[PDB]
Amino acid sequence: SQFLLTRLKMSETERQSMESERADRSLFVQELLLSTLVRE
Amino acid sequence: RKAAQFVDLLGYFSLKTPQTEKKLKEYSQKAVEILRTQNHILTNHPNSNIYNTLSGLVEFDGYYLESDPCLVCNNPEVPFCYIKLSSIKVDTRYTTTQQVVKLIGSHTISKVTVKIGDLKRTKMVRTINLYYNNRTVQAIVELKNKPARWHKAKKVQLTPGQTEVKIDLPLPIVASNLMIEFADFFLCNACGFCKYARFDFMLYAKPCCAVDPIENEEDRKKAVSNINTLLDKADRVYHQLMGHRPQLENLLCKVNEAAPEKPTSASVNRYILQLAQEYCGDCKN
Amino acid sequence: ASNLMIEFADFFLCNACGFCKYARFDFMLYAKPCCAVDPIENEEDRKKAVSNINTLLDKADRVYHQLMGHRPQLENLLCKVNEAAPEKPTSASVNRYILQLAQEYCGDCKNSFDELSKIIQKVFASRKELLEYDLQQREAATKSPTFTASQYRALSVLGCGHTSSTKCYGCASAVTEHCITLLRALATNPALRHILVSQGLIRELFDYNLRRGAAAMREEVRQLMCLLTRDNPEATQQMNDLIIGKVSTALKGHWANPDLASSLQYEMLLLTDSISKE
Ligand SMILES: [Zn+2]
Repeated sequence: SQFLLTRLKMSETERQSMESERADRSLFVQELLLSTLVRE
Repeated sequence: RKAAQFVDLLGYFSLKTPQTEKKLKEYSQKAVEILRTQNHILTNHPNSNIYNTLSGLVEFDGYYLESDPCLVCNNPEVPFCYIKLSSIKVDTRYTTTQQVVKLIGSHTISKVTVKIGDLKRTKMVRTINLYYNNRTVQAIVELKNKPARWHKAKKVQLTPGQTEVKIDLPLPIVASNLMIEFADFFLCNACGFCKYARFDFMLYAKPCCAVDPIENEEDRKKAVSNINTLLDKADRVYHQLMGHRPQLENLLCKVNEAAPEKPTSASVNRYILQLAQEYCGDCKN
Repeated sequence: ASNLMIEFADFFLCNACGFCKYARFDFMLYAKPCCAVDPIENEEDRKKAVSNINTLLDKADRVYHQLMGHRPQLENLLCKVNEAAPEKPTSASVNRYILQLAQEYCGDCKNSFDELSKIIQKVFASRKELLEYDLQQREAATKSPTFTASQYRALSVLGCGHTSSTKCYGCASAVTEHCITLLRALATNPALRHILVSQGLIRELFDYNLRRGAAAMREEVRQLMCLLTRDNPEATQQMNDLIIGKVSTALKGHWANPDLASSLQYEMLLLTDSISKE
């Protein structure tokens, strides 16, 4: 616990932004996966 | 493995100090160069194949197939322990007011806790003197001679009625034979029985590797002869150790094939068990 | 048999304890355990057989589920073993994950498999008895069509218990062993050897059977591959091309992965065996 290097926070607005970005990334991956199942 | 704190401080200071780009480039180059050199050493080591194969099969602490034994890896940090004197005692002789003891070998003694039981009001000890020496002798009566061959360690005075006393040594002493003297107020000369009280001894010690000191010329000659004998024994043991490698490589070659064998601690592959017995059993010893 | 009786017809025993003063009798049998059930003679016996078979099926289902529940733990242990991470601590100094794998497979799966096999054998015997009784009753009712010798065996219960399961690992292994033995026998004819090498057998043996099976099977496959190229320059060139290609491909990435360099033992053994035969 005395090692200094082992010890080498986020606000709320950026938390909302991160959650929204996670949402759009999920939607994009969903549509990308749907695109590979289309009929040929 | 001794340089954990050094690299900790080096990383911290390099991270906290603002520096020019040239210094940063030099530092990164040094780090990457050391890493590359160590990786190259690892991948071409003669024992690298054996260790790499053994790592995933057996559980072993150290590397016991090294030509030159490493002083760093051979010398771990041994801690002190509480040892009772009688467990390491070999030969003992008592006199009217002293006690002389010899141990199995050398020891690095730090503290001595002395306990007293079945004491009587008739007579008790007021001053205890401790003596030590690191000269190995075969007969206690030979070392019984008082003045010349002893060193003063500590003098402790006791309040009347004391039962336990803590003889602390500011500097740990490397000793092989010990002596306790009752300076101020008893013991049987033949058997050492004491009717006034019963004394028990404890030590805060750990095993130590040391030899007798040299004071004159015949001692130097004895040291040279002893070192020659030790070198011969070490050479024999080293050859016996290095003789194990062909069998280990044969077993590794057989294990690599992984051929199924028909017949739960006994249901492991026989070659894996032989590998474990050969490495962790004999090479370790 | 399940119960036995011995009668002294022509010439004694205590009615309560069975002590005999005239002589002392001791018995030995040349026997072995047998899986059989009571015969069926009437209808309540059939009902009892049906109930017993239902109970046995339920027990077998429970044991089967308990057996198949072991697979996830086995695959987790296999995944952990494949990493081969060194662990710090002579029969106890072997890697703990290997000990756990041995205990899980040879200790518990074996017991579950044995219990399942016992229950399956009992169920099979009960089914055979029930089907025989049904056939006899149907014949008795019909008696109030000639069959040839082979048709009788086909219809009767004689031809019922000698067929292997379709998805069986051990049986497929045995069939591969028989195929290797037969092909080794066939290859001793030069014309058959040429036809076999024209079929493309060398690549199939090189890619599949070099590393699979017991050690004896592996050596036999090596011997067959050597024999297939006994006096054929084209087959020898093909085998040499396969060996050289594999060794070069492995040696290219040997530096970044040593298992590539240490998994060439069978190719080099094949080369040694081919060269050693003049
Ligand atoms: Zn089968």
